[PDB]
Amino acid sequence: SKTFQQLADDILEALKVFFNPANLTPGEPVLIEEVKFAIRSVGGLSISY
Amino acid sequence: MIVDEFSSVYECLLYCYKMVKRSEQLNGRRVFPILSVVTNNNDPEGRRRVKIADPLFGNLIESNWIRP
Amino acid sequence: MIVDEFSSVYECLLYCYKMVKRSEQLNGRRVFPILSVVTNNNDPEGRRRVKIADPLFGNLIESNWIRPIRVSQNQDNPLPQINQMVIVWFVDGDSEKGYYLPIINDANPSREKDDPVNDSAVRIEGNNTIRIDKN
Amino acid sequence: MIVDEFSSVYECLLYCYKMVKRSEQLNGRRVFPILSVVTNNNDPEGRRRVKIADPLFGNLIESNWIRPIRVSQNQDNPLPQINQMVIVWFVDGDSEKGYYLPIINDANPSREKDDPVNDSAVRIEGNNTIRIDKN
Amino acid sequence: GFDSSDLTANGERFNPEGITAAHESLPFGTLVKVTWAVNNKSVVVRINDRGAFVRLGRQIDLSYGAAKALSSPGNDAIAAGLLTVKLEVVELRTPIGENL
Amino acid sequence: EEAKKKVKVETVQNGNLKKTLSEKQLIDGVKRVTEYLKKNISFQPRTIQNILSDPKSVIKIDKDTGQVSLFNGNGEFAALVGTYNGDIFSPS
Amino acid sequence: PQAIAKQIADIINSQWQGTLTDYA
Amino acid sequence: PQAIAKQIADIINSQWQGTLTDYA
Amino acid sequence: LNAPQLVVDDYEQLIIDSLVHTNVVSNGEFTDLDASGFMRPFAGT
Amino acid sequence: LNAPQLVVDDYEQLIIDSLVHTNVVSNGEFTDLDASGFMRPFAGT
Amino acid sequence: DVNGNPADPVTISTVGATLQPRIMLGTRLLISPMEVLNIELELIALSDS
Amino acid sequence: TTQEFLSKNKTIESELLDLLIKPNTDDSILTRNKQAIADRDLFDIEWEPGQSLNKLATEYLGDSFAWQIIADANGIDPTKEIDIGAGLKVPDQKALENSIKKFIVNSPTGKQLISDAKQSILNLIGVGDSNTEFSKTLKDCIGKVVNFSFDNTQ
Amino acid sequence: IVNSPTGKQLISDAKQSILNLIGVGDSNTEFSKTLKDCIGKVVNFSFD
Amino acid sequence: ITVNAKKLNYTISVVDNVKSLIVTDQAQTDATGSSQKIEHYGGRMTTVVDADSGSLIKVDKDNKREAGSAARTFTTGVDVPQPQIQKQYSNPRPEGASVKEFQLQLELHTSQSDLENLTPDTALYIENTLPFIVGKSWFIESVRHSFSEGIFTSQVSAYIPVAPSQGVGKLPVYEILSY
Amino acid sequence: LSTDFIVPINFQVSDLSGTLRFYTIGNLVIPAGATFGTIEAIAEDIGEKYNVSANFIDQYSTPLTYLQYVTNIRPATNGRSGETIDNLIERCAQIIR
Amino acid sequence: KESAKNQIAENLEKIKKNQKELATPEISAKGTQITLEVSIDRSAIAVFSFLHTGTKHNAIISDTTTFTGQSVNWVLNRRVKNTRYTGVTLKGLAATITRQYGLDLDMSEEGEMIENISQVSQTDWQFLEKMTAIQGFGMRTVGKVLQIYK
Amino acid sequence: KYISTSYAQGGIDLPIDFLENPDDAKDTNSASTATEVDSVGNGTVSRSGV
Repeated sequence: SKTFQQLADDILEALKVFFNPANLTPGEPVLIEEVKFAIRSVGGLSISY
Repeated sequence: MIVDEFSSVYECLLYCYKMVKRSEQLNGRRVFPILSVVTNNNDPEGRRRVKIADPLFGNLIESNWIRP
Repeated sequence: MIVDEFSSVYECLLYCYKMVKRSEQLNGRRVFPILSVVTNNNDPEGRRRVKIADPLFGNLIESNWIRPIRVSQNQDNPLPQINQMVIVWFVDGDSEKGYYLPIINDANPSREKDDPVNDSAVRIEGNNTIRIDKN
Repeated sequence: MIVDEFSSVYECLLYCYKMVKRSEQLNGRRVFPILSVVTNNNDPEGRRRVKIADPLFGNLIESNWIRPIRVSQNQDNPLPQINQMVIVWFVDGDSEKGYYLPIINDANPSREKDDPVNDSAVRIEGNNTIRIDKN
Repeated sequence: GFDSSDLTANGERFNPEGITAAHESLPFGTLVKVTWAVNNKSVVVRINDRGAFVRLGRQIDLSYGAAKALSSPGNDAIAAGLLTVKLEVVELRTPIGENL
Repeated sequence: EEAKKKVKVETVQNGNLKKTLSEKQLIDGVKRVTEYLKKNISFQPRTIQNILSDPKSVIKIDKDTGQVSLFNGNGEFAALVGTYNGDIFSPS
Repeated sequence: PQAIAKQIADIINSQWQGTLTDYA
Repeated sequence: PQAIAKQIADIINSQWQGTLTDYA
Repeated sequence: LNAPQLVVDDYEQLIIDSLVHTNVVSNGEFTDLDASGFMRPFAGT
Repeated sequence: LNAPQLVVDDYEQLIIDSLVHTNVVSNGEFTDLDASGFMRPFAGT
Repeated sequence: DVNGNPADPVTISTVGATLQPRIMLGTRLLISPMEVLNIELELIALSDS
Repeated sequence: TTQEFLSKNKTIESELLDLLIKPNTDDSILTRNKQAIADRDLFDIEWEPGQSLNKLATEYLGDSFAWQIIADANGIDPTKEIDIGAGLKVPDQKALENSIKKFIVNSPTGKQLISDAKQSILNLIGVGDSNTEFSKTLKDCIGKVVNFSFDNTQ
Repeated sequence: IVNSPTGKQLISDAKQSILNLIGVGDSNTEFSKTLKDCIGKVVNFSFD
Repeated sequence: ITVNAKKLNYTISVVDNVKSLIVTDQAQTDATGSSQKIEHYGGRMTTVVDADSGSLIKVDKDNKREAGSAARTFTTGVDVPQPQIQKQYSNPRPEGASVKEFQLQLELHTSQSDLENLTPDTALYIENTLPFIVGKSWFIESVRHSFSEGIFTSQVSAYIPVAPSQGVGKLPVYEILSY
Repeated sequence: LSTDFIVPINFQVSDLSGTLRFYTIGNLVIPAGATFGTIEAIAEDIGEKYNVSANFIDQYSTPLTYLQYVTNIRPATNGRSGETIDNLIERCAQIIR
Repeated sequence: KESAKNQIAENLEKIKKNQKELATPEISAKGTQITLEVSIDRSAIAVFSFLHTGTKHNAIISDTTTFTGQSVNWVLNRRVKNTRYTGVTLKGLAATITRQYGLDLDMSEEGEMIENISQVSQTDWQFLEKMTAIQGFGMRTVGKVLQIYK
Repeated sequence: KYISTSYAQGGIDLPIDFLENPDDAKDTNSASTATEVDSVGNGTVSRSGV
């Protein structure tokens, strides 16, 4: 449903939003499930690994 | 446009109105080349420029640097 | 026509009517000489003409061929190089009849001299050929 | 004066009556440089002046003596020959004050060069005299 | 692997049968006369590509058609992989005639 | 005076509606459009469901003509679904 | 009003033809 | 008629003098 | 943000708009818009 | 292509043209076009 | 193709993509470029001037 | 070489030509009479002995050939017999669309008919238009063709 | 008078009821203001 | 010449002591007006050539408005460039407060306050009139006070402006003498 | 060139005579360093008189900087002044079946 | 001089670029169309089209608003241009100029082929006027279409 | 109606893309594909450009 370039741009933008220091609490562990959810919230893809 | 001998005053004026633009642009300009006397040829910048005494200012004031 | 202080609206209008003709002729002409950058100097006709980028057209459109001026008849001096600045006159104010002469700029700097006024410094980047029929 | 769209007939007439002075001055003048053919180059006064056949007078009437232009002060380069074309400027636009410079035509063609841009080709049909006071 | 699908540095599709060459430093559109010393035959090529292999002392790389244009009866340019050639620059000109 | 004149004139049915949609009417129109699209997703063209699956895709309702359109994440025009006037949404 | 506005053009126009003819 | 043509001409003349001395 | 205005700015405008809406609903049939019409008393009240 | 129009745009024009035709056919001898003329009732009918 | 030559494989693929949702399920669609036979004509004729 | 293709379900390329049949109602013989006039401009009259559409057109409308206007008002065949005491709707002359032919008297062809003056050479909607997509919104609401000002002047 | 980077503007102030009553029918406001608020007809909506 | 330069403001009303109000608007065009008028507009020599390097620099934003759809083949300027005045900075952009977007002719009965407070240094505010005139500062172009008999008459011409390294490289060798 | 070059949309080209005139479909962007590239053009008017052979269009009216030459690498085709009635009938019937 | 030449060349490349002003946002109903349908005896209606360009209004008592509109040639005479044309006929030049504004061209005669000419500080209407006058042609405007005739 | 005018802003009132048309594509740039090469064999090969 999206081109590879569009998917990559969307995922990169979503991750840059996720890893904003305003959206991160210092000293708190990064949860891989949360990262995968942030990636999937882009849409148009299915995470394998 | 072509303003003939069968034209009205308003059109005579309008023709002048549109065609006087070039004359307006000529105001405060120098239309023709001039003849002048070189008074200074020592250019501090080494750009081979000279200063002149143009008849317009009657040698009362000095001019700008003039390039070769 | 001495249009003095005591004048009617019609006398002033007549003065304007009889006088705007030179300015009308000036419309669509080039009154003053211009400064331009040489962009092409390969003249296929062998007439030593160059193409310029005049500021009027903002380097958007290419101009016409512009013919050289010499001080002597049988002198063929070196042409301006690409990106060098020249001064251009327009015969009869026509944009298509242009005649150029190079000036001292920075792409065209001044040569080193002991006396900048009296000394003559000349450099030729190609061959130099002088022929003298008499002594 | 900013004579904008909301302007009265009298404001427009006043604007025309003030900006037409340059056009009045240009009347009976010579605004642009001209191209002319040299018809006489024997100057009795020894001032290296030439006579031209300018297109304005259609070769009916002879013109006034036209004074030369040189690049440096103490060079007296060869004069244009008869029937050669020159470019003429008129100082203050006066037809009686003309100054010329040779151009490249066919009566004055281009000299043969290996590279037309950098090489210099010069021919003198008379004597060549160069005197240098310093080294 | 150089076929009509490749793009030359000129931005044009590569024509192997054309009289073209890739030069290390010449501007595109420059016309270079290449003279083969074996048969003293010269062909003018148009520099359009820039060349992929650099090697050593390799100023020019002719196309297949340009190399074929150098062949003469009894001398096949394609037969010899490397050609010892002379390179010159040519330009459109007006012929020099008698002064008139 | 203008309202009854505009009522007398038959509506164009291809341009501006006689009644311009208000904000609450726009909310109700987006509700109806979303309902229809969620009901008819399987019959939607491949192009339409491709953009509908995008979380950054927007619908755009014309306030004066009632036209509803689909725009993808890039903001370029993708497709048109129908028209919403004051009361009913008509798919196209 | 418009009749006289026009009559005025006719006048001004003819007055300015008079000036054209009045001058060398 | 001619009386008023002249009056109008004179009005125009004085109106123009107004403008001449109205502008800096 | 700025608080929304709660009252309607123009109520006769609301009545006229409700009457134009009757025509929209009826697709060019309910054209009556004066007080003598059937819908105007209800809409105004 | 576009559908032809079956009706005539102006039938009075048709009557007039039939009367100019009464003149053309007779070589400028039939020049009466008013209702009192002979052929106008026939052409109008 | 539209130019009168045997089809460009890009046009072949476009045709296949266009016709894929329109063929009967289970059947196979094969697409290959056409062939051209050259015709050489020789005419001997009498004219009426 | 021949490419193999198997049955798909929904492609973008098929949706480029999925459109093939259009049920439009554009000018045609069956769409001439799109607009019908309500009772606000019709008179309900009874059919009496000695009545004809010619008399109704002459009496009410004043033009003998205007009878078609009456016929389209009722959708009846004039050649079929109308019963006596049957209600006909005669349009009134005061509230009617004028049937005056529109022309451009100065055209490259000299004179030509126009039906709307909007699909003609007088439209002027695209003249001097700087696309922008902001001028388009102002075209839609008010039809602003040219701007009035172009100066930067800040 | 209110000051703005554009320029001075005369501004009416009253209780909002009187403001609505005076501007009833939108007679006081200039047509440019009305056209300004309808310039953005196409309104971005979100889809779920 | 700024959009906010009239320090004191004076407000009049149409219902009182006003005899005639004519408001006009026009579309900008380079066909009419003077060369200075089109210079104040977008027309200007954006492209100029410096007489030293010859880099052919640009001094202002182009402005190709209502000129055509090409915008890449023409320049929309004048032939004569503006005279540059500053040492290094370019000539300032047209103020825009000298540009008229509306013209107002106000002929009205003169009063004392209409005599002292009606000067071209004040900002005019006309009330009880058309909505686009109400609430806007009108710049007075000129005021005229005529007196033909006991009556005093005033003519006001006003308008609205559309307006908002470690060191040098090389130096000659010096000699330093401790003293 | 050191920068990307743009031949603008609606760029007029013609043959030697200047009677047949074509206009470019869109903007043509020649990338930096590249010199010679391509774009589609459409005739000024309909008609079969605009179907011309290759290498027939070589003039452009507006002299653009750094632009040297233009040509057509294809013979212009599909210039038509209206299709036949029979072809329209076939097209209509095919829609039905 | 070798570095200065490179600097000049790169500045010449950089100056040719899209660096113009954006479109002015002006919300108004001013510049609309002025259509006129006029008849004298109700036998036929003559239709004309103009573009609104000015307005006048007297507020005091007498309620009078005067609208003014002009032909589409006013669009061609709005902005002063500087451009050059080479190797184009009169019809081709007129066609390009009209396409720049979305106008239609009506010109049966092709006209002569202009080989080299420059438009120096002239509006498109003025340049077209000069080109048509020098070739013995004249222009006329009806609605949207401009026609050039001998 | 026909004299009143209002002016919006480039970014404050509208998106900037509302005031530009797609036909006039902005001048982009890219790495030059014509960089002269030194086949001498002493140092890097790219000479022109950046």
